[PDB]
Amino acid sequence: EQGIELEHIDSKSEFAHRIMLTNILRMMGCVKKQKSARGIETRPAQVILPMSPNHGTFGGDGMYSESKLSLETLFNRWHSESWANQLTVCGAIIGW
Amino acid sequence: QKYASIVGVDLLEEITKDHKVLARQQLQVLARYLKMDLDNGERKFLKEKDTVAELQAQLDYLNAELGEFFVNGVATSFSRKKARTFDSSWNWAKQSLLSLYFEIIHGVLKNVDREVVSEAINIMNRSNDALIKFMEYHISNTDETKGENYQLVKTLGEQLIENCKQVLDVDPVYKDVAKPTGPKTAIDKNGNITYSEEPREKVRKLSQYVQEMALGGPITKEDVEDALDKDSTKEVASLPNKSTISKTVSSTIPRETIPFLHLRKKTPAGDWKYDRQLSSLFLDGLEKAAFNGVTFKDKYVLITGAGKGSIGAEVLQGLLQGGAKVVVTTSRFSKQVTDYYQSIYAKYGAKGSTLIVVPFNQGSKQDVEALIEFIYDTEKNGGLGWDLDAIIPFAAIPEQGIELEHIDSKSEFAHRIMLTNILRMMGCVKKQKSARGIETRPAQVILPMSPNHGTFGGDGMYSESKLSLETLFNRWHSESWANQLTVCGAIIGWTRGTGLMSANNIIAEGIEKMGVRTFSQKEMAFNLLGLLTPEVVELCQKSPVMADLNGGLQFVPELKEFTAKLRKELVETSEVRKAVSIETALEHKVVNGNSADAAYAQVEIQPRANIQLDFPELKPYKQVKQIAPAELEGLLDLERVIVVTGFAEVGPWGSARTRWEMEAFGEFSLEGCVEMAWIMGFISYHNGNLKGRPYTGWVDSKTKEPVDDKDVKAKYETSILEHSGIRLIEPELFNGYNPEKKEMIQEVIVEEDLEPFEASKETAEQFKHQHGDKVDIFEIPETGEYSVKLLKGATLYIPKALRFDRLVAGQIPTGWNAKTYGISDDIISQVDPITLFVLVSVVEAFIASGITDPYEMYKYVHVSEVGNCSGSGMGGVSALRGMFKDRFKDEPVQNDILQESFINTMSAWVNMLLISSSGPIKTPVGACATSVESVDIGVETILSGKARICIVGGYDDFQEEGSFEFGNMKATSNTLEEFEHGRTPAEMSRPATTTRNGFMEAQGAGIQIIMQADLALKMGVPIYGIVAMAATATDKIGRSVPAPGKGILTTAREHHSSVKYASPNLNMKYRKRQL
Amino acid sequence: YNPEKKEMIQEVIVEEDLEPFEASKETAEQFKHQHGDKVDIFEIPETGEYSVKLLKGATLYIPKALRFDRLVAGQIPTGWNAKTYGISDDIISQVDPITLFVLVSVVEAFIASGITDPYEMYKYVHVSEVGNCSGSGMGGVSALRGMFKDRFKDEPVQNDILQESFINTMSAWVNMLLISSSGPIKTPVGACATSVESVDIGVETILSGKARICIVGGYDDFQEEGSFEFGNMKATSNTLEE
Amino acid sequence: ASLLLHVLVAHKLKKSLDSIPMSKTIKDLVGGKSTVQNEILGDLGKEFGTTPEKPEETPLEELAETFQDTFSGALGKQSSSLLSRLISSKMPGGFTITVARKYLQTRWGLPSGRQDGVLLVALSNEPAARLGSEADAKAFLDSMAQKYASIVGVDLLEEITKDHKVLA
Amino acid sequence: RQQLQVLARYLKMDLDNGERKFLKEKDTVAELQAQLDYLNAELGEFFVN
Amino acid sequence: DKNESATINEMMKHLGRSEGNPVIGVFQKFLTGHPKGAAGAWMMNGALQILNSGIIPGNRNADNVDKILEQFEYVLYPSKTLKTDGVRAVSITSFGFGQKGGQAIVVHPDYLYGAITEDRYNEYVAKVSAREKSAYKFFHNGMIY
Repeated sequence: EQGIELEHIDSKSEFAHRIMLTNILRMMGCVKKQKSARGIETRPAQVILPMSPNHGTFGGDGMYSESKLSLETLFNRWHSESWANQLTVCGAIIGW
Repeated sequence: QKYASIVGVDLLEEITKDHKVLARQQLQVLARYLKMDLDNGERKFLKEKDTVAELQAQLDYLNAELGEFFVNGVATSFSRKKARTFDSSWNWAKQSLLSLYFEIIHGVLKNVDREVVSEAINIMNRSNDALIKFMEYHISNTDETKGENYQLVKTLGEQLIENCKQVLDVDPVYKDVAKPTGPKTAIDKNGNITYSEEPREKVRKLSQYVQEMALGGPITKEDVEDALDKDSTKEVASLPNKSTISKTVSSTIPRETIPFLHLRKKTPAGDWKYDRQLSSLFLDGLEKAAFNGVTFKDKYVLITGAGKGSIGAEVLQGLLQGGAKVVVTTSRFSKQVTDYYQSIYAKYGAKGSTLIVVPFNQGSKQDVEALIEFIYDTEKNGGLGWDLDAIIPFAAIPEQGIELEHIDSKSEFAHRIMLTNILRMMGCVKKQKSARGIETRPAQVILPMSPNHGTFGGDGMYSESKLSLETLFNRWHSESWANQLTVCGAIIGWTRGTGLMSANNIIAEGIEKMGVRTFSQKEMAFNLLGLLTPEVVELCQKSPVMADLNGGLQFVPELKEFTAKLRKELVETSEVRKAVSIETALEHKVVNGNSADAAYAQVEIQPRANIQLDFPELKPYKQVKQIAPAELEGLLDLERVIVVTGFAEVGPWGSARTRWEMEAFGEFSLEGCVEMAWIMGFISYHNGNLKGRPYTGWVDSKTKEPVDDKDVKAKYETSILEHSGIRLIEPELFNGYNPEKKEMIQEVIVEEDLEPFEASKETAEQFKHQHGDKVDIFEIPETGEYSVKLLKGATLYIPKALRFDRLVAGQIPTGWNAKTYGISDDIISQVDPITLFVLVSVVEAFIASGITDPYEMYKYVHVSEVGNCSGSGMGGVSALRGMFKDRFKDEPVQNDILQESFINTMSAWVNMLLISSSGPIKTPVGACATSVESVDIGVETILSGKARICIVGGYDDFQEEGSFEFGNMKATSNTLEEFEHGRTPAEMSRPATTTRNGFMEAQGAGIQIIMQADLALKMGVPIYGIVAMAATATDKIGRSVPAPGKGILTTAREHHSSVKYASPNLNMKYRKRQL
Repeated sequence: YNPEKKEMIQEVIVEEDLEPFEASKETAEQFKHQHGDKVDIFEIPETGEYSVKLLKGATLYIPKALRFDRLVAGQIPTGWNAKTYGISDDIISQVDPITLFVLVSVVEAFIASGITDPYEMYKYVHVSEVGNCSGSGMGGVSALRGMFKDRFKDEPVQNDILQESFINTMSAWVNMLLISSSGPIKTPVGACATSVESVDIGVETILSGKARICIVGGYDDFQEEGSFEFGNMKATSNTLEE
Repeated sequence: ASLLLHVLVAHKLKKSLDSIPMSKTIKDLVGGKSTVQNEILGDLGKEFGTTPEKPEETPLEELAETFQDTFSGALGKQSSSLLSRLISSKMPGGFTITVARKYLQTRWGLPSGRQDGVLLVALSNEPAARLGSEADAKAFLDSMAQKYASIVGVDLLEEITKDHKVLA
Repeated sequence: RQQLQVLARYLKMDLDNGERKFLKEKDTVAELQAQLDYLNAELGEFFVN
Repeated sequence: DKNESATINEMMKHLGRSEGNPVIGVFQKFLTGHPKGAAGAWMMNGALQILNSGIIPGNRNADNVDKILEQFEYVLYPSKTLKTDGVRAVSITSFGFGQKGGQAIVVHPDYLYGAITEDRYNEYVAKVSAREKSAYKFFHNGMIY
């Protein structure tokens, strides 16, 4: 999504936000449920979250900011929450 | 079987199939003669279908992919008509003033209270050269001698009159005075785990607070003493007096030392760190905002998330105090929601202040491409005509207990509430600015962030919701909306009472020990309001900012279990003492036995309903011979003085004893919750025995299962109010009236004739005298009763329903049978309903006069001196329905019907049932003033001499004969166009209202016994009141009905031609000497 | 009104259905809200206005005549138009007939008092001292006929109808046409003594001081809504047995 | 537009098409009984939809021109109901709206728009009672058509059966 | 057209059921759709498709 | 509501009501409706519920009054109840079709008993108390059965 500034934000972005964020979550919240059952708690899944520092620095990328910026809270949770023994994070930061 | 009891006299197919098929065959071949498909009536029915399955197959993919929460919660909740403006500051200011003029002298508020000030400012903030006059008279005319309180206000209000005078020509402010309060977790030895928010002591103010906000705390390290709680009357003059400063408390900031309220600043690295200077003037505005207060005049604001008992309200309570012009929203549009949002304005809204309540769900795109439109639009298009100078989207939904694998719609819905709609929101004002070219009045934005990003556990998608908001900076430079929107990222910490942390409310006291502060919402209110300060407003109109209103709860580390513990201890320290306390008590019961401890199970009495008559109170001759002039003695001919002696009523709120309650108190006692249950057929009485056991008290009436007058309110109060007062009309009170199926009529013509019938030999002939050249009556020789077929060219009368709009009115409380009151079944079966409404009204009135054997009157008076002078408007309409509409309809109407349709019938049944009065007896009909008119004659009648006693009142009913007639006159409020205004039944009656659209018709009575005065005295009756004047008036001949005018002003006729030489007749003394 | 063909009503049931018709698209739906499980509305595709056949088991409302007995009364002299007296055609087309009977009665009364510009009264008296204290019995029955019986009948009744059905309407048209009097103004209804009652108040009203002048009287009309009702009460002389 | 506007201002005032002049304003035509100003306003709204903010003063032709700007050969809901009630109450048995349109297009040759115009013109000359036979119906239709033309200006073997009987 | 209908009575054979279906199949559709387009309005054809 | 309120202004604009002595708009109809001909009582009853109580109700359905009513500086339009130190008089006024309007008013009884002598008052007093009781009795015997 390029050329999209604020007032031009509509579905195509509301769709992406859901591609990256609200489905990766529901994705990862959909392997544990397949681990917790079978009791797997020593072979967890390392996760590789492609972040990037371009948080508003660039202009019209659409909702690429609070998409990949609302992923660094996969840490604030990995302690708070219960899936730590099954998923683990390697937040990546891809550059140029 | 009945006839036999009364008399005694007890007591193959294939022939067809063929006989069908040819029909089944001649059927189809005919169609060919007309080419008439008999299947098209199904193919439609199938293509209507195949299109459905797929129509649905789409529809359920969604509910499968998205979720029923999303879909059912992404609904539209906005109209340009469900709005509610609020601008009558110039009145409320006079509602609230008095409320002090009384709450004081009723010793409800003392000089040592913190709201008089919270009030006065909300008054002074609303100042007017009249408002002033409103009080000067209310003060200058106060008799302080009556009591200290009468001095407590005759004294201070004089500070107001001047305080409010200074401010006159000023702009108003938000000066909070709330006692900032601290948390307090308490547990007793039985697990009485209880929270209280008590008055802090170090900091009994905001100035004191903002300081300790400045001084940081031990870990954040890397006076004007006056009469708040002592004598607010002196704080009065301290409000306009601008207590200035040079000892800027922002200089109280140590080095290496962070305060509790700091803003931030970015480095070329990519981070945000504590500036000092930048974050040092946010606070001077605050301290300034506290000794002098901030204004918000000329602002124009939007805010969302304001549920009562939350945080987006205390901002409002402020904004209103500033001079704002504000938009609030709700997804819970209702009545209680508004009276809340109404009370605010009537207490906080100040000069120019303006709020607008609206329904709203921030999960609906189409609901935000629609609102701001409704703002950035004109009052011709129905718009609002405003521009926005700030924004505040605090609205959200709870999600708790949700970990990862439990993430589904309800969150995917929230993410969209906060993020993907605030964006689309803000990307939907610019589009309304860019067009109109506004680029110097941009909109400051207030993004509620919070550092709880994964620190807590199961908050759901509250992380990348509010964390994907700090990139409203990475854009404000990149993108183009900088000249129109600007950010004030806020960071709300640990507040208390809100539905986000109240569960956690019981460890606040525990955290502060770590050198931290937890705010009341009213405290966190002070902050973001101080974040609108005209100082900042530039600071963002240059570069975005961020405000860390966290007390330091980013330092105290590993907070998650740090907190998990603080409470996981309480439960133990609490639960155990619920266990120990009981077993020890239990222990104590086996060695000692409850034999001796049973007496300690004390006897606790439930109260019981003791209705009363509301007789006046009689104070000694002193209090009264004093209150009035001593010159009155022997100066009045009482025979010529009138008085009221009793009264009663009937309505949709029952009698006059209970209506009062819902009239003044808004809700019932039990003395009115049972009375208004005895007269709806909810309960009954019983003495004797049931279950064999003697019950003696109230009871159900459908079950007879006993009850007490305590389990009543909780048991019935609901249905009552659902079946009492104004409502949606209930048919069975009106023998079939369904305003949505209004049975009506049409005179069609017929074009062919069959479906003969065979009626009567005398109906079959009334048809010929009417239908001639027409129906052939053609006796059927066998039985002997004629036959009829109408003819090919006759007339008919065919029905309809005519879905009709006006469908509300003050239906009397559903369940009202006179039987309850002492009436037979013969009368009711004979008489017009309305007349019931009257008889009851009378008895209850005599009841109210120490009178229950009307015959008693005749001991002191002569029967020739007891008049009625009552009457109705339309009257008896239930009978007129019986003559014009019913008899037409072949119906078995009774025959005395028309001695009841009249209006002298109902004041007659009375005498034909109670009084035995005396002949020429009047009966006014002034459609809507018939009840004063009744009183004018009712007096002249008396002091003429015709009667020592009279009866006065009014009565009328509601049926489809009357309302509909009132409809096309466009007088009664429609109902549909009250639904699209999102109004509710119980608020359509809108007196003195800006959006008033009409009125509602009720049904019942109301009466009054009036008498000579001297009589009542030697008669021993309750004198409730007096009638010194009564009148009626009119322009000229019956010329045009539906419009009123001056007529009454003539009750003020007087010749002011020369008022210099006083008219001594007004000075009693003069009038006494002559006597 | 033909007392020997008194148009009346009967709610028969139908047992088979035909003679369809094709009305309005909005009558054809008021029928369904009323007649449900019933008439099939079945648009006619060509013209665009629906069709109807009722059904085999519906209700009807069918007329009669009911030769009725009481068929005499003091009909005003046949040929009485207020026009003769100085009245417009708008009023008459708006107002209940009975009210005509009143206005004429007033003028002729002032006529009888050396009074033809009522406004004159106001030379000696104050407008706040000119009352009416008149009124009728049933009153306005010609309108009530318009609400309960007529509207039922698909008829183009007017809409101000009910500001005339009342009984304060006729002492008002008066002030709305002659007097320009003064506010709280009484309106007795004693069915058959309303014209003394009118006089009792009419005096007390006066020697109280409310008014130096008043107006008193009575008025009412005759229609099949009233007589018939008076019939089964067996009060009016029958005619046949006369 | 002027035609429908006058027809609606008359059917609510019970006057003739000429009895109400398009030059006067409704405030004066109402005669003062304001209980009809609101009714006429609501009728015009249901028929036209958009009118000046305060039409109490705008002349008849004044609002009629704005209507012609707005209205586009639209019969409307109010006018449709009026025509339906006219063809139901005062119309010979069997003479529905369809039969009337056909008789107007056949015995007088007027198009669908001309048919609507003739119907609206008849709405003014409302028959005080139900025409009995199709003859009086055709007569009233022809008269209203002559009126519409004056107001607008647009003037203008068997043995197959006998057998088809005998079997019956 | 007449002998047609009277026959039906001999068999009690509705000639309209072949339409009422055709209408209830319909009213259910409009609403079925009215739902379906709220979405495309609120969400968007990109999302949905 | 617009013309029922102007007039009040004049009749106080004409009788010398002290600027700053408005009279408090009671609207007993938001609850009930318009009882066509019954109104004057419903509001003539309230008046006495009021007189002896000391209370004043308010339109608990008054969102926002009309600006144009601000020129009526001799009146208020409440929406919340109001206990008082005491009322002394009240005004009822009805405006119905046909122009037969109306205005009744009221005084507080206690402005009466000062017209008479002590012995007659306290004599009246007792003669009432009895009533209330005998009335209390009836009201309940009847209310039950």
